[PDB]
Amino acid sequence: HSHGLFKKLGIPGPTPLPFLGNILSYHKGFCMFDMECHKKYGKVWGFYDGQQPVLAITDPDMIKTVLVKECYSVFTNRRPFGPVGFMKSAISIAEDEEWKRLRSLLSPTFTSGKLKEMVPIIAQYGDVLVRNLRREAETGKPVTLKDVFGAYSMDVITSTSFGVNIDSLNNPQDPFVENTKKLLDPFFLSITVFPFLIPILEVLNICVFPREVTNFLRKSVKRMKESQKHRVDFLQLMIDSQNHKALSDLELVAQSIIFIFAGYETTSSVLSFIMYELATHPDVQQKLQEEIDAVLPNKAPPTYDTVLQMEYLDMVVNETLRLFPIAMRLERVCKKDVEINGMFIPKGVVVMIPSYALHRDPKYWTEPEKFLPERFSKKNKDNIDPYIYTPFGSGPRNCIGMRFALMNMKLALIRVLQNFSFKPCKETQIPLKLSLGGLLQPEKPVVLKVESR
Amino acid sequence: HSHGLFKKLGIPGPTPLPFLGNILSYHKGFCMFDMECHKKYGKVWGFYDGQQPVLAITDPDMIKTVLVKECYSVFTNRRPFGPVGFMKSAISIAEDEEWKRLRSLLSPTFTSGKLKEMVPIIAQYGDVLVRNLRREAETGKPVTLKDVFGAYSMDVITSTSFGVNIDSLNNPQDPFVENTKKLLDPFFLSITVFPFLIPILEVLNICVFPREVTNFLRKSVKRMKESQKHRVDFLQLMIDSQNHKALSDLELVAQSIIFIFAGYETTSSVLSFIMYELATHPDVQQKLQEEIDAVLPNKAPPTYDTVLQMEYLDMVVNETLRLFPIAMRLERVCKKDVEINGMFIPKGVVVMIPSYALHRDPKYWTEPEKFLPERFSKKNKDNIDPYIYTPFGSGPRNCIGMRFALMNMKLALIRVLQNFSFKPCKETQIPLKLSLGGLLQPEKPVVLKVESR
Ligand SMILES: C[C@]12CC[C@H]3[C@@H]([C@H](C/C=C\C[C@@H]4CC5=CC(=O)CC[C@]5(C)[C@H]5CC[C@]6(C)[C@@H](O)CC[C@H]6[C@H]45)CC4=CC(=O)CC[C@@]43C)[C@@H]1CC[C@@H]2O
Ligand SMILES: C[C@]12CC[C@H]3[C@@H]([C@H](C/C=C\C[C@@H]4CC5=CC(=O)CC[C@]5(C)[C@H]5CC[C@]6(C)[C@@H](O)CC[C@H]6[C@H]45)CC4=CC(=O)CC[C@@]43C)[C@@H]1CC[C@@H]2O
Ligand code: HEM
Ligand code: HEM
Repeated sequence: HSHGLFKKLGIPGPTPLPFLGNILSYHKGFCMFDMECHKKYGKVWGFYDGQQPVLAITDPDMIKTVLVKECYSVFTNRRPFGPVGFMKSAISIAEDEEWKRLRSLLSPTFTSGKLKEMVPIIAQYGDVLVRNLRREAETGKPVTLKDVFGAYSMDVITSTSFGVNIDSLNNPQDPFVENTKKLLDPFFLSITVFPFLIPILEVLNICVFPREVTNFLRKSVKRMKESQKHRVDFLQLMIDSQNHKALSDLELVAQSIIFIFAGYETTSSVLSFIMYELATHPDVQQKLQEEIDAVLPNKAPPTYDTVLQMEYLDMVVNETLRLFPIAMRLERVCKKDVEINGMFIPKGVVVMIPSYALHRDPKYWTEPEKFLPERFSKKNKDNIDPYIYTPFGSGPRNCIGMRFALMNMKLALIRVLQNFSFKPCKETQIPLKLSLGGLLQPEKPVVLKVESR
Repeated sequence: HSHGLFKKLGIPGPTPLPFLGNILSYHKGFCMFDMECHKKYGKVWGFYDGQQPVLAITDPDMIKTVLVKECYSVFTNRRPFGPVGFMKSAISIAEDEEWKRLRSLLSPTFTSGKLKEMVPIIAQYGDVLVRNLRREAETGKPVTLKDVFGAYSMDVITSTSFGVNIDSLNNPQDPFVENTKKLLDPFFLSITVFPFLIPILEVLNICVFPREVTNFLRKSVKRMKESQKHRVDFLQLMIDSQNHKALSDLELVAQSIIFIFAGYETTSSVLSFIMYELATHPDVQQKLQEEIDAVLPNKAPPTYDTVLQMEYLDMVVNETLRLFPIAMRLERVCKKDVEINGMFIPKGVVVMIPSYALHRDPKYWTEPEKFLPERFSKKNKDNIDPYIYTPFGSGPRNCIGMRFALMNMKLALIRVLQNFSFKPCKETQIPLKLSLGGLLQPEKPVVLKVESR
């Protein structure tokens, strides 16, 4: 019973209940609990996720030492997570010399050279979504964004794997779309109060990934493994290293699964938050629709170079990620006893960075609740501390697919705004009350109208 | 998660926390939590010991139906308790047709005829304690009551087994006194919030009775089993039925162990509460010392008949048990769906009777906090509801050794008050603040002076 660790180091925090800790404070979500703890205890505080002590830091120098400086030596892995089954070899779940091995073997797959060659591949499903998006513009019915974007994000992330060319929104039955789309609840709440039951669930072969499909995705990838014109994509640029070194056949499959759990919901959710802001702020939607027509006249198809050229588009993507950081938190496990930026961090304490709260702190942001894309203009690019705004993390273990996610979301935003306009509807929850659950989602699916240009 | 069972039946109670329930309210002990719930919700209320719902009843008709009337059909066993190892065959822990079997096979061992023949046996250790009690009367030092009474209660309960004749207070080293005297804490608090971990502890052969001595007490009883003048005692009157019917060799050993865990601390603790009241109320000690000298002149040795003759002695024993009911609670497990005295009791709910709170309810008792032995005079014997004052329980599953415990405690009180007087000391906690733990004990051991007559 080590619930007195934060009163021992003189670090303030809410009163933890026995065994439970401060998990009852999650009744308002992580975000509201992070904002209240920030406006109460200040720069550094602590709490307990059961018996797990979590130290929160908000100083830019302290965040840099944890994320960048002493990352390899001290803060290398995130908090343990189980049960995983055979999926502990995933890079986002791997630890130590297995992770840095996997990090290097998968780093060249996210190179701008490899990314410029993926432009014609993922540009073939933007017009696919436009065809499916025109279906509901003439119907006159409001459109759920997570369903149209989810199909596009699926057809993009699958074509970058090997890949497969499906029309997910028009084909909701092939044995590869529904098989995949199975991607603070009664289960995850118990494994935090009872982390000692995790080794039990592993010997029972129970996993958070239902292994009714993973073994399919094993021998469907083993079928698509080996059994001209084979070009840039994830599985190919991972199979070249298949023939510290080499990637097991099962390890490479785990990295293919983690990329789908990586790109699918994260791309579609952020795209949903972007179209909500463009609807609730039609002035931003018009100024963006004019920079697209300027860089790309005549509804020209976008290229790799023309996307980096649009600056007001990157300002819209960055300002939406500030209001809706889908990561919410950034966590690192303290390996040994260190003293960073003044204070001493004991061994085994999870260091957490409240990304959602810092993105709405009035000390760094003017009108925090407002959606002001001008916050990221070249006139204002420098008034932003890089260690306060981290929607993709920072340091050696940041988002490995940041350049892919930004290019994939922007390419969809361009060809969608080239043909469609967005004016809010009645069912539109305004202001959008965020999901009080355990992941940054809309409480009710973002349902908006869709019109044609 | 069935924490909404009491709001479902319209039964009031404190708000239960998830998984924990109302166990945090035990921070003031069971008694203070029972008194507060009685003066708040009234006749019937409920709470949760983790996921276990507990319905408390206080109506005399409702208590009679649970304890007496529908006892065999519905309320037969107490709440499950583990881990026990081989000790689940104990009568206090046995259930159903195994208990009623064990209840009948052990009932004749507590017969008044068998009890009158135990008078000369246990009267040989009263003078043993007087010899050891005189040692500290001349020393001039205060005496801890639980140590002198504990040795007497040990020398009595062991001589009634087979038995063994030791001088426990003067011989604290023989391989039978210290071997036995091993008789809301970090362990029991966890098995109430985690009752699902009890089957785990059983397959590991872990037991609440440390089996470093139980197997000794197995083959030390197996040694004393079979390997003229053999007369009335527990093991002999249980070995006659050894040669539904018959008592396994291991079952009979379990009943011998449960009797030591039955008589030892219960007899010594109540005897400690009695001498505290006689000290804090010297007027009661004088009137009792005069009835003993009247029934037993010349310091005559007590007999079976002369103990039942002393009425003011039984009034002192009964009034002390009211202020200090060592059982505190009486619990029964509901077997099926029944509707007793109006309300419907669902299957699986533990029915609890707050014995401590009812013994201090001003609705039945005048000056509840006062020690008034005249409450049990023949002039006042009838103003007491028999289902409100139950220090030995009531019904088919009440205290099987009530007649033995009353006779054993009174015989000690007689020959002690015949030779010694008691005047309180400085270290004497006045008023005696009861132990806030998980069993009715003194917070600090009752340390009083001892003088000779
Ligand atoms: C950006 C990212 C999604 C968000 C992830 C981030 C990466 C994930 C960390 C552990 C993986 C665990 C298994 C997993 C695999 C997947 O691939 C789908 C999502 C899940 C199920 C995770 C979902 C959140 C869980 C349940 C946490 O509560 C503890 C355990 C986490 C799950 C680091 C992380 C740490 C945080 O603390 C906030 C959320 C983020 C930022 C993902 C890497 C690519 C993916 O796009
Ligand atoms: C009067 C009695 C002592 C008091 C007992 C009563 C009889 C015991 C019930 C279950 C036995 C469990 C194993 C046990 C064996 C022993 O023999 C020593 C004490 C222990 C360790 C018990 C101690 C209290 C425990 C830990 C409870 O918290 C749940 C589990 C109980 C233990 C019924 C009971 C029910 C109550 O709810 C209040 C207390 C009482 C009245 C005893 C029968 C003889 C003995 O003299
Ligand atoms: C809007 C889209 C995305 C956002 C906002 C995002 C953000 C993040 C963040 C905040 C982290 C954690 C950084 C840290 O802990 O310091 C992360 C890690 C990671 N991301 Fe993303 N991501 C996105 C899309 C993607 C995509 C498209 C992929 C893969 C195709 C991907 C794969 C990963 C992986 C594998 C990790 C873990 C890397 C490691 O642990 O070494 N993410 N991402
Ligand atoms: C001051 C002394 C004692 C008191 C106040 C006392 C009180 C009690 C109480 C209240 C119960 C539970 C009744 C119920 O649940 O309805 C009980 C049960 C029991 N007592 Fe005692 N007791 C005492 C001494 C003894 C002694 C000396 C023995 C044995 C030698 C003993 C053996 C038992 C057993 C075996 C049970 C359980 C019976 C069953 O479950 O069927 N007790 N007692």
